[PDB]
Amino acid sequence: SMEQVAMELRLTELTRLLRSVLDQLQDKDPARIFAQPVSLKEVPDYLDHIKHPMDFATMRKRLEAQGYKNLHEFEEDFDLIIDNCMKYNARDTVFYRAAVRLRDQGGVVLRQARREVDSIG
Repeated sequence: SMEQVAMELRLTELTRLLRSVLDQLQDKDPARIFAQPVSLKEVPDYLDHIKHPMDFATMRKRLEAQGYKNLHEFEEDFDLIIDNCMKYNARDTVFYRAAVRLRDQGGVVLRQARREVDSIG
């Protein structure tokens, strides 16, 4: 149908906007601490601690499959990156501190994304 096409164009455009959001959030991680999944070879107990692992490469795979229906779903995944790190790692670690800085800097980007998503519809 024409409607299904219109819906598909909306999703494509959301995916375009979320791709730009993802690039901007990932720039706030210049150390690449959150770029890839925590390695289960190197942290073999990780899944005993963290039940829903997340990272920027995994978000990118979902994004490019158009697997984010709305900004809320995308934000859920970004929040998992941060919250998983802040539980697994102690406060006095470069990893925890990186997550705090990513959260703080990401807030600004996500604030405007929400306005853009609502605005453009």
